[PDB]
Amino acid sequence: HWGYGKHNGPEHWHKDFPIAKGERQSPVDIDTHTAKYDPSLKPLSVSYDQATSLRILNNGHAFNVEFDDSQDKAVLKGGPLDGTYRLIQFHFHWGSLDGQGSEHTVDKKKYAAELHLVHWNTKYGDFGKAVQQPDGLAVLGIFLKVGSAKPGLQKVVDVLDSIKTKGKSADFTNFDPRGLLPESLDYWTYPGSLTTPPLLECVTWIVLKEPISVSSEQVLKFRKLNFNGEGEPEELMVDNWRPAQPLKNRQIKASFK
Ligand SMILES: CCCCCOc1ccc(S(N)(=O)=O)cc1
Ligand code: NA
Ligand code: NA
Ligand SMILES: [Zn+2]
Repeated sequence: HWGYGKHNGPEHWHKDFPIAKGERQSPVDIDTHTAKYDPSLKPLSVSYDQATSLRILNNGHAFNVEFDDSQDKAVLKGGPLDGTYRLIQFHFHWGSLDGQGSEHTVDKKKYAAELHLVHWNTKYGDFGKAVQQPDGLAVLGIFLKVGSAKPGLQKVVDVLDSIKTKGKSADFTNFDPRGLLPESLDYWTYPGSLTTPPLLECVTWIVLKEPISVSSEQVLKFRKLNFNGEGEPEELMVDNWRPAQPLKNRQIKASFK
């Protein structure tokens, strides 16, 4: 099965997922000087006040915080999007060291980690149908740098001990994802893909310019998770990021001048 090791990592994925070499793969490097300000881009509308988190799961690749997406509660609208996208889960990618971990890069800069808030287009009815469409998903990406602690992240950090290994989950209700945002909703946007297998080309990427700060202690706890299941040899869950992919025939557009 695919993973992030030398034997099964990003260089191998194309053998079982040939779209890995497709025309709109993610992540990409964001070249800030050539991303063009688009004054027709609308402000992002993030409506998370009614979000219903349910559970946190170590899936062997990251941890996912899952939401009740059986109704229009937490939704993303506006920005580059047409119509309404429902939040289904968030997760992170991070490094073994503070100098790497993000998937997107900014003028080749790697951040310590990257948060992905995953949403699906309600006009397709379910996430499974949305991932059969080129406009099925919208992922809001937020960079993490190491500095002061992020108070809204600490509830996540403090549950990780209970989901150390692949396949473990824990009840995780009443978590407010508004506590993970930065102040500004300035963003870059481009058409891309899932960054893990199956690498499907369904995503409108919306990457916020402003990183959130997290403390060294917070990200260190991410790095104590395990890729392996219980009873198996311990493999620290670190460096679960895909490198930047060729931009090909795409443009990145900035919401801000
Ligand atoms: C039909 C596949 C469902 C399982 C995979 O779902 C994903 C995978 C990657 C991302 S990401 N890193 O691009 O945000 C978001 C959702
Ligand atoms: Na451009
Ligand atoms: Na419901
Ligand atoms: Zn992701």
